[PDB]
Amino acid sequence: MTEYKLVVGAPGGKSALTILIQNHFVDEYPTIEDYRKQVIDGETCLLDIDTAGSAMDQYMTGGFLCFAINNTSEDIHQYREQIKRVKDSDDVPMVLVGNKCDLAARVESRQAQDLARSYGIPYIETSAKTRQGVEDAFYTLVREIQH
Amino acid sequence: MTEYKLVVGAPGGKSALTILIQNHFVDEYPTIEDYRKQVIDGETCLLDIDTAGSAMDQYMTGGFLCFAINNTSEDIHQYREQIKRVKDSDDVPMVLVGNKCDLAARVESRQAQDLARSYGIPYIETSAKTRQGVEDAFYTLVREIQH
Ligand SMILES: C[C@@H](OP(=O)(O)OP(=O)(O)OP(=O)(O)OC[C@H]1O[C@@H](n2cnc3c(=O)[nH]c(N)nc32)[C@H](O)[C@@H]1O)c1ccccc1[N+](=O)[O-]
Ligand SMILES: C[C@@H](OP(=O)(O)OP(=O)(O)OP(=O)(O)OC[C@H]1O[C@@H](n2cnc3c(=O)[nH]c(N)nc32)[C@H](O)[C@@H]1O)c1ccccc1[N+](=O)[O-]
Ligand SMILES: [Mg+2]
Ligand SMILES: [Mg+2]
Repeated sequence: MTEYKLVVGAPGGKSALTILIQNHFVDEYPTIEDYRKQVIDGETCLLDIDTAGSAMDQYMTGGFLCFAINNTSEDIHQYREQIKRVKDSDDVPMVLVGNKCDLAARVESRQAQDLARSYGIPYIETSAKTRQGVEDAFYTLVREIQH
Repeated sequence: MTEYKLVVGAPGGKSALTILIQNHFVDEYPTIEDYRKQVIDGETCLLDIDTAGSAMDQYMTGGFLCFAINNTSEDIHQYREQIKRVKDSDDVPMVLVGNKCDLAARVESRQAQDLARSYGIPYIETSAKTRQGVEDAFYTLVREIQH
């Protein structure tokens, strides 16, 4: 079976979201080679999923998941350009995820969606406490991988 | 505010899915100009949504939602080509939805995803009884409208 190998960004909830496999919210503190899960729109697939926040180029075999909106975590741009180095390609399947859209004092969503447009990818807001958007990420990245 | 004007296909649950606005399942029998709803990934939008199953060209102002998998409802192809006549365009924001993926004796999902690829759009399976996929449709069509 097809292997949906897809988590990246700055330091500050990349884990929590992936913690889809665990259906529960970590407020706790593992972040290095860290998941597998057995359908999406009726196609039966496995996933290989979490990076921490130099050369470990090594791992980006990869779709990319790639900030949490109370933090103007500029840093996405960086990630995205390091992958265009290794991957060597101006299009690689990918989702811009704004996490922690639950919280009050926050990044106004437009900003992002206009960068999103400027890379030409998904932009999906998301929240591992409330679940709101957890899987919306993952599952639109798969469907990408038309690629 | 931006107006997310998006339901189409053959006769045989286009309504039920739209019935997002009503969060409940119709097994009952209205199908002609039939919804509005006030966020998606943190962008605050309204929707204007249901067609029945000649010239009423009139309505496809439109994103297109466009079969229910126990019915080999061939008919998507037709829809999709009538819109490339009116809309005049080989790319128009759009989601291929396989509805009623709940049911037992069913269209094998691959088939579709390979047509999907062959048009270059989303293909999302979906189910208004179980909710599974209701909003997955709607909300990925919006994000399309990068267009
Ligand atoms: C070491 C490095 O760790 P890191 O691995 O770079 O950090 P992660 O990106 O994995 O982030 P993690 O999933 O550990 O969650 C971080 C914190 O934000 C909270 N959080 C995550 N998602 C949400 C959400 O949607 N809502 C809310 N309200 N909070 C959320 C978590 O519960 C947690 O307290 C790291 C670097 C800098 C700062 C922290 C940090 N860390 O791991 O704590
Ligand atoms: C007149 C024309 O009507 P139509 O408007 O072309 O038909 P719709 O596409 O709007 O279809 P509708 O939403 O009315 O649902 C049709 C039937 O399939 C069921 N259904 C819809 N979604 C699901 C689902 O995900 N799961 C299950 N198990 N069943 C589902 C409904 O509960 C209902 O009994 C029409 C044409 C032909 C046949 C029927 C038909 N009709 O309206 O009944
Ligand atoms: Mg971590
Ligand atoms: Mg109807």
